[PDB]
Amino acid sequence: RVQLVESGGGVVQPGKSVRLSCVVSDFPFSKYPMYWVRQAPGKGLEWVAAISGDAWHVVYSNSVQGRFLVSRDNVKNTLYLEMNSLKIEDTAVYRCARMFQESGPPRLDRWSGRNYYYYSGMDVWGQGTTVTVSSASTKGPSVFPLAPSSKSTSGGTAALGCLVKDYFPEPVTVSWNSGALTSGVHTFPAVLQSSGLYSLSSVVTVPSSSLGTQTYICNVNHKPSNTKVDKRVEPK
Amino acid sequence: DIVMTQTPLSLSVTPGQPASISCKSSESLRQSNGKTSLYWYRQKPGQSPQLLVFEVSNRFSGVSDRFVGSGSGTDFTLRISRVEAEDVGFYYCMQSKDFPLTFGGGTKVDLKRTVAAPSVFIFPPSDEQLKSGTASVVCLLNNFYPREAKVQWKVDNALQSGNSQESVTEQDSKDSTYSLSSTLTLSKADYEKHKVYACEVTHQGLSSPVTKSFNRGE
Repeated sequence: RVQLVESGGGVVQPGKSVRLSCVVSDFPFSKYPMYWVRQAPGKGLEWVAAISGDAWHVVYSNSVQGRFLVSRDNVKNTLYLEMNSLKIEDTAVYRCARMFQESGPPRLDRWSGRNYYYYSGMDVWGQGTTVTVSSASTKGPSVFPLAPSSKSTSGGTAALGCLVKDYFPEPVTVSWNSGALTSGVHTFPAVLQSSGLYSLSSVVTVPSSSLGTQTYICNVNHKPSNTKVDKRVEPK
Repeated sequence: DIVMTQTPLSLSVTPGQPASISCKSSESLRQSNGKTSLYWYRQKPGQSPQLLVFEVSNRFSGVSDRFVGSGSGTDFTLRISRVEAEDVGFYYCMQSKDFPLTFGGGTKVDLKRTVAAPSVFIFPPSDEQLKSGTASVVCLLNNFYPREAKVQWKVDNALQSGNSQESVTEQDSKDSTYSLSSTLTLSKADYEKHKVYACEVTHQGLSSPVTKSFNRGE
């Protein structure tokens, strides 16, 4: 029943600031050191910051030191990450995590086993909150057909699709024929282009004999630009 | 920093079969208190990481004894004695001996199946796009296994660099295959400069690399 819930993520211009929160439940918060760890799109985990149970000791990764500030409120059982001077490379899902065991302030007295705060591995992680740092402006996608042809047909099966190009920010949703057609559909992960705009493709394979007897429409929804496109894909 | 070197980078497993992932640290993770600060996490697609094993060899509550962690100093292993199909995903080691906390590069575990060659399709840019001033050419590799594939673009036989991007679907839950899309992007002016657009595909399911191509305007 231990749970961590992050919030505060969003789309941010480089150089600007954002504050993340992590509200926790079902454990004595002040007894636990807490962590922030991030995960860039398609990448591994990267530790960002740590704070002792009593908030007297903090540590940062080299990549964020001087830009981020970790703090906690032991009255409200909330952990914070203030993210300043944001860079594009800060784009990531940010997760709160709890040290797997309690650990308190050092005893510089009555023993000498450690004169520093002790940190160990995390057990529970939150679902995370996404921070996307970009100079891009909101932009609706262009939806281009990937037309079926001889170059996409073999043995009575044709491939066709849509290219959902040049949009910002994520996400877009794509379906075929109002979501009724899912068999043979592959919708690929979006890629971020050098322009700073995303692009993604969705394809489907169907009988080539059906190209004249069946309508294939890709339904594209990009909520941030309020764009809804229903693109009919036909042989050229 | 303590650097974590995790191997292998990818592992295809047969269900019911054992599996081993290794982690080497750039220095000893043994602490003064006698514990060794090495942790194993798993992350399924779309999910947050979950702790499997703490301090080298201790299973986190709820984790079955299929998972066995071993090692000391700089050398560690996580073994799955029998592999079930639900174990697919990314596994990461982590150390907390010193700051920064550091993770291994990860191991992607997928399900092994028989080799399946990709069906390869090519798509010229639409007239609509050309009107806007850019041309995207798309190559689709459909339903293949294993994941390892090489896709290169040739334009009038000239190898393309720096103007393509690809992405790949998650392993299919029904047939265990992958699909991949590669997009070559050029300005309209550049697209109009050349004639033949070709996608060259190398995959172990294919006896020789396959090339799909078209002539611009046809």
